[PDB]
Amino acid sequence: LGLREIRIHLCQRSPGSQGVRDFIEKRYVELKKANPDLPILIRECSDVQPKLWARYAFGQEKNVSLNNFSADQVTRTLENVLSGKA
Amino acid sequence: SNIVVSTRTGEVMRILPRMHEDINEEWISDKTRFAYDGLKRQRLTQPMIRNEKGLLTYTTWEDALSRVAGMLQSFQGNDVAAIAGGLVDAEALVALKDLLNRVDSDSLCTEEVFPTAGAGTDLRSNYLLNTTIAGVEEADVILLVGTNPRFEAPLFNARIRKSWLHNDLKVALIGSPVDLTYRYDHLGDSPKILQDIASGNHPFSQILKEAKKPMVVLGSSALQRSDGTAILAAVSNIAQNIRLSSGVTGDWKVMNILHRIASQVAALDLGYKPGVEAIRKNPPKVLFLLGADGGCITRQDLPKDCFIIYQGHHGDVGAPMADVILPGAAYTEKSATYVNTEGRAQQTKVAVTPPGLAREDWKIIRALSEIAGMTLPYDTLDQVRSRLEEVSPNLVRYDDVEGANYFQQANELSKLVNQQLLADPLVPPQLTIKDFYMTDSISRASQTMAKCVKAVTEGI
Amino acid sequence: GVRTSPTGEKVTHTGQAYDDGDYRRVRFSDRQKEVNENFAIDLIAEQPVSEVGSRVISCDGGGGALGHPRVYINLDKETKTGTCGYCGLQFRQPHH
Amino acid sequence: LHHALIPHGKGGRSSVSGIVATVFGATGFLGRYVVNHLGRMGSQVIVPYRCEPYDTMHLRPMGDLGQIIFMEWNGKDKDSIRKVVEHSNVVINLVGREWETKNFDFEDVFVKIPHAIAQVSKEAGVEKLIHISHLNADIKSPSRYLRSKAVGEKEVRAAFPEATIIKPSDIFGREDRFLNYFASMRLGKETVKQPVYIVDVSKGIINAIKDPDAKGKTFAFVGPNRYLLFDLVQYIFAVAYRPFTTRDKVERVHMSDMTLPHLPGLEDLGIQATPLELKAIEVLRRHRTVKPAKTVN
Amino acid sequence: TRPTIRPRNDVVHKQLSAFGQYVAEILPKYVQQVQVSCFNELEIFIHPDGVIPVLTFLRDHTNAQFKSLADLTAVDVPTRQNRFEIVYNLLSLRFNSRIRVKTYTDELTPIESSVTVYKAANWYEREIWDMFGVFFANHPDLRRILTDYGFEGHPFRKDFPLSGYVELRYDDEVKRVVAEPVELAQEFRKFDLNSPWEAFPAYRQPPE
Amino acid sequence: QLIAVDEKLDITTLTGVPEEHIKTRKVRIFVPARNNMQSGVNNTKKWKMEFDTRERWENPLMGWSSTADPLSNLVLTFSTKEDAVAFAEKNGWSFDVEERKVPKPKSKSYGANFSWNKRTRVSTK
Amino acid sequence: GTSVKPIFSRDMNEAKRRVRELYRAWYREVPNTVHLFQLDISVKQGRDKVREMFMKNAHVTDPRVVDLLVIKGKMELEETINVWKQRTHIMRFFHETEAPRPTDFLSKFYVGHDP
Ligand SMILES: NC(=O)C1=CN([C@@H]2O[C@H](COP(=O)(O)OP(=O)(O)OC[C@H]3O[C@@H](n4cnc5c(N)ncnc54)[C@H](OP(=O)(O)O)[C@@H]3O)[C@@H](O)[C@H]2O)C=CC1
Ligand SMILES: [Zn+2]
Repeated sequence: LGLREIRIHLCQRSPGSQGVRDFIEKRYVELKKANPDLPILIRECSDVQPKLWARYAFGQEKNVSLNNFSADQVTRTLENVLSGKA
Repeated sequence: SNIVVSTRTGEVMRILPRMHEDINEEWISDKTRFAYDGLKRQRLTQPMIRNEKGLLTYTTWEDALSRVAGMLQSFQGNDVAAIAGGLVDAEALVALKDLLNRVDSDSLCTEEVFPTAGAGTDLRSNYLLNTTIAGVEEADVILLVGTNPRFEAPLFNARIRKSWLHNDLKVALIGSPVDLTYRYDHLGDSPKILQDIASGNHPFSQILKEAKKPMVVLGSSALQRSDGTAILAAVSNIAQNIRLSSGVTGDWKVMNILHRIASQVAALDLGYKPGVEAIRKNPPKVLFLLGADGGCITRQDLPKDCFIIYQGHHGDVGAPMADVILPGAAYTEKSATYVNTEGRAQQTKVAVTPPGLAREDWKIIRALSEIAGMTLPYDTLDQVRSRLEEVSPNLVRYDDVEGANYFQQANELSKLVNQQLLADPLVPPQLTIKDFYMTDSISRASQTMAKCVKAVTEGI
Repeated sequence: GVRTSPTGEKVTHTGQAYDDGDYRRVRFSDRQKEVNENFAIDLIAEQPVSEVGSRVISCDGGGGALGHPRVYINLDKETKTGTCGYCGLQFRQPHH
Repeated sequence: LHHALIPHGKGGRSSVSGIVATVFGATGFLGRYVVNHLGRMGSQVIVPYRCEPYDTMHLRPMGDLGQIIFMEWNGKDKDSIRKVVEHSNVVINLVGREWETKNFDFEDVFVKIPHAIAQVSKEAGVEKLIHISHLNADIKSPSRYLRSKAVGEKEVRAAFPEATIIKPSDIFGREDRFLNYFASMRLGKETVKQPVYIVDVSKGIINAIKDPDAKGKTFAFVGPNRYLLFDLVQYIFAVAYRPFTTRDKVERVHMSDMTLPHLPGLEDLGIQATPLELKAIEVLRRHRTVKPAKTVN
Repeated sequence: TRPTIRPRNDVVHKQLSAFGQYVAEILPKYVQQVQVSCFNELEIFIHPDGVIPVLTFLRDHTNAQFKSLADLTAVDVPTRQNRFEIVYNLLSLRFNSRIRVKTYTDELTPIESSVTVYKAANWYEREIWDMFGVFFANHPDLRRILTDYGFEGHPFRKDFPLSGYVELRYDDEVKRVVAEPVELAQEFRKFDLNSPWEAFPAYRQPPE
Repeated sequence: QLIAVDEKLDITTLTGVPEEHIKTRKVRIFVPARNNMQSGVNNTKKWKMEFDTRERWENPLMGWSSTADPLSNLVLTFSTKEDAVAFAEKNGWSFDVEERKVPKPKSKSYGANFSWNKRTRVSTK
Repeated sequence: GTSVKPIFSRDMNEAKRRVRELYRAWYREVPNTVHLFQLDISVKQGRDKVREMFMKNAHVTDPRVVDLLVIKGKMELEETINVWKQRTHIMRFFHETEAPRPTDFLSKFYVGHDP
């Protein structure tokens, strides 16, 4: 049940990743202060919809699409993942 | 650097440079050219275990894999750990990461140290040569901090020399006054010079202010010491002052870090923990040595009857202290992915097959996972690279160097901790040419490198 | 200069000999191993160094067109002797 | 593992399997199949022969260049056995004779020669030894053939404690004596036979060589189906389209095959024994110019 | 020129050019190109649909009457969309002249058989089918002529390996000759002989 | 007289290639790099297709180099990248394509050797 | 577009009709081939081999490829019927002398580097 790491894959120029870019640029630093020991890996896609990965205990992984999401939408997704609530 | 491997009748004959304008142009270093002699000596060809006398003896693949799998099933979580060497590909790295994650182990470490404070490896630009090798030709001022580019990155230093010769580039260094084959300004040796420059008292701060394309390079050797976090914070402060004063020139990416080993950037991209502090803080009972020959962890740092598995291609400092030896493949014997100090992913090709019973590294890890019941989803190289794309999608873009710059976020996150700098001069590990030839297991097993060391030590 | 391996087999001029644990020695059981008894390195070592009072001389291996391509050897260096890269013959200026 | 003995290739004619096998009695019926199976996968085979070379000529195309080596020997001299088994890691004993000669009776063939071979192989450092005896071999057998087989098995086990003992039962094949002996007659109802195919026995020997844990085990190689001799001979004559060896062989064919449930068989070596019906036509087509026999199990 | 250089023959060159123009004018439906080489060889490039008409005209016309089919073969060029080119070499005894007709096809497009024009083409088209896999329509009996029975593949294709895929040996267990995947005791040594410093400037290609 | 069928070309079932030499192979489509031992560029004009390297072992007799794959010496030449890609696709081969590397144009000036105030001035010639 | 010249079949239905005719001919010929070549296999296993050879090409969706395969199979049948083949050519379809190659990952890992 314990979350291990979070991976955020956003494309550098695609308009589908505009919300994720805005989210990162505005509040990734605050999210990182809130979770100083949680690794949040930010990587870049190419011609692929934005995606968010969460790794749990014993190698369990789940992914959610962040395509066309605003900064608030991906934010709420991250609090949903971090708190464990669906 | 791109190379051409000449083979005949299944034997590597020589190494030739392959032209790539952005990385090495037409040249390779002497070590790159002549260290292939070490691929024919001190090679690991068969699986090995310990007999009743405590000595290493030959065994089959099945027996060694079962012996490792039993110990893997016996322990879980924090009791299992892995250390990756300087010549490990992304395929083996992701394979080992997945295998230890199925055990609920996150103590995946590299021998090379990078400060994890603040952003750490979360932002890719925090540990990359953001200006790129080709970008040196556009800079007007470059500052080197705690590094010896001549021996740590010979082609990067060659590019700097070319820019100095043709573009009238201005070069300054903080550290030991090493010979760089071009004139530079020796600002000094103490790390407090970084703080003085960031504050604004040093005239080189104003020199950087007037520069249209300033560039600041910090070597990982300077990060290997205990002041790595503080040194990185000081260099980031200098870069932030440059950005705030001179304004936004554009996508110039002043901040830079020069890496020394070929496996560091890929491991950091995959989520490996830089340094070996986690192992010392939480000693394991099962330890994986994926080509780790740095001597960072010995049996004195481990609990009694710790189980050590060494996987690699050469018999070196990491082999004799292991309980099970798994013979792997060298870079010339596999199609493997490596990411350079620029963040550019490149793949090798098979020139010859591994000798004896040696196997591909990711294949060894996948077979071990199947033996232990924790079978991994991938079965072929394409599926391994699909997994790599799942973890870090930039690892399958095989010539892309472009990437997002997150300097502001990392700089802001680096202001949390305020570790102090020590009063110890910056001394790069390679100080003269004699320290350049012997760096890795392949180089240490090369007779040509030994001849070069003997010649530079005493000359005729 | 044929030497004998500790196993007992003759060591050829290329220096190779099957190891003690090598199964490939079984091919020589009830038979013999061909080794050429004339070692070229020793035979060319027995040749005396030619004395010539010229700074540069040529060697073609003897016999004219029946030898090797004609090459010129410099003899300015007194520490060593000039050696033909084809035939192995040695040449030297009359020092003192 | 002696790098030169590290397997390479894809298990073909010019591959390397890491097996250096000395096959005593390779000039016989089972020997040709054993050598063929060893040589098709690229192994080094030493063929020791006491017979004229012309009679060994048929073994030459069974391996690649240099992979089959012939050496003279005789069972009464230990030096020849030594020089033949110096460099081998596998020694296979296939020496046997169904009749006695003025120079060799059953004792020399089945006790003295196997014991000498086992002792010499042990002294030479051979890793594996596979010895062939009979299924119906026992100390109190009426026939001297099976008594000698049992004594030789005991002596082989004594000299080579890690030897693999294989006990087939009435091997049938193209050159097999058993199918041919019955069809060349051109009693029953109380004796029972369980013949085994030649290729099955050869593959069992090869797999026992491959098997790491089959070191000191004893195997019994028997066929799938168990037949009464009268019905088996009737089936033989039906397949051959025909109207329906001094004292020892008639006694051996008059006594019923034993059952060894505790002894591991061909199924433990990953081999499905082939029924006699599939190969009987192959064996007996040449005896000419469909109603398989009933089995008891 | 000098006595080490092959002499030219302008009269034959002009005659071949004139006859190529003549043939191209008479059959504009199929003729795509006409060429005359420096060593006086005339080539006519035609559409595949015109194999029978062009060959019949060249055999039967009073001014051509190419009554002999010297050779018929194929050339494999993998870089072209139409992989194979079919080459017809004809001889005219009446006028002591030779002509060449080229067409093209791929793996799946059949070429009309010319056995009605030349009876000699029967075995040549069979050989082309065996070596390249080019199917000829309305052939009297098209089948392999050179390869072994049951042989798979077409060896004269560029992408066919030199030593093939299977090799033969005698097996004593089955008492017959069997086929097994090829395994070389010594691999064929590939030699890189092509040198840089281009040799013939007259054939230099545009750098695109 | 014309089918007008819409389907990608596939001739794997007609080439006679064994099953395990189609799906497990990885061809490389590339322009060969210039041999840096020489300055000639005539060997970097065309596109090449080559197969992945397989095992080579030592023959127990003669110590020769033995192989078990038939495609170890097969190299194809193509005019363009698209031709090679089409040929690889229609033959059912998985391929990797490498973009052509061209030496970028450079500024050469013999007069820069004898420079009045720049570092390009040579110390010898 | 994509207009191509037919070989024998304009569409897939008549291509499958030719496939079925070839299958009928091979199925009829199997017992005669088994008897005439003195094969040690049974008629059932010969027909199973014919079915397997037909099923290896079940993925083809191009009528031209299908009718070329039919042409090749008809050449194969002509070779078999006229006794141009010998017993070795017929028996080459069964690969009796080839040792089986295991499919799983562990076996391939143990035997060598070949995937
Ligand atoms: N029905 C069967 O065949 C089964 C066989 N038995 C046993 O299995 C083994 C193989 O049987 P099989 O192949 O059929 O018998 P074979 O008669 O066909 O072959 C016997 C082999 O042993 C050699 N040999 C025999 N006597 C001597 C000797 N005095 N000195 C040296 N070599 C000798 C022969 O060489 P040469 O040609 O010179 O005579 C020959 O190579 C034998 O041990 C047999 O007893 C097991 C159950 C039954
Ligand atoms: Zn000379």
